[PDB]
Amino acid sequence: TYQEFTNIDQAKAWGNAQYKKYGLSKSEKEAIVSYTKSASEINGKLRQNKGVINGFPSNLIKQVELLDKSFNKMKTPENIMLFRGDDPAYLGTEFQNTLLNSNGTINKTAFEKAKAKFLNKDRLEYGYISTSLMNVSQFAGRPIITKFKVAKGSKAGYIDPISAFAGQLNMLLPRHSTYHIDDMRLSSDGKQIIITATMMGT
Ligand SMILES: NC(=O)c1ccc[n+]([C@@H]2O[C@H](COP(=O)([O-])OP(=O)(O)OC[C@H]3O[C@@H](n4cnc5c(N)ncnc54)[C@H](O)[C@@H]3O)[C@@H](O)[C@H]2O)c1
Repeated sequence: TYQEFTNIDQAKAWGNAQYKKYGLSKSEKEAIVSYTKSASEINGKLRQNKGVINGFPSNLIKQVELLDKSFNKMKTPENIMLFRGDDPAYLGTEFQNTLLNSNGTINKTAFEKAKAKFLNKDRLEYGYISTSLMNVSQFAGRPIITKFKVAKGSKAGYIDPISAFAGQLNMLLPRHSTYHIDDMRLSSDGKQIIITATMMGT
């Protein structure tokens, strides 16, 4: 199965053990601390351009190339579960202002439709994907939590040390990854959607 971390201290210690062996260059370091400052713009942008880079500003082509190069030194030694909060727009423009009932919970119709659109499908992401070793308090409050199951040996780095705001168990997966949506259910208390997905690599 997949190591789901449950203790904040073994998680931070396990990240630390991984980070010390990376042997990253100082320019790859600068490129990451950058990435965590303006993550959404960069993904926001890469989405609209369907991953093709050849024609961007020089600042970004040198940045994105370095980010992709980092992942040669950053690999997980075991199957691992990573987490992520998301807002409604993540499901599509038709879910942006329909997904939440006024009382803060999920609309039962909106969820069924989303369930149908996405259950048992693959999904391709052009942005990098930012995740966390546990369901940290910074993002656990968004209406959509995703658990990713990530196979031993995959590209995945603990970039918490070189991140703008640290102590948030920050992991990064590479751009242009693909994943398959296994489950989509409502939480116990009805205010969330818990999605479960397997990283198909890429
Ligand atoms: N959200 C998390 O689980 C998480 C985990 C660890 C670190 N971080 C940190 O937070 C910052 C990045 O947060 P982020 O992950 O929200 O940025 P993001 O680039 O992944 O997405 C930005 C916003 O757009 C939405 N979105 C994602 N895909 C979309 C799509 N295809 N169409 C329309 N909207 C879409 C997301 O729900 C999010 O609200 C960085 O500082 C990063 O280090 C976030």
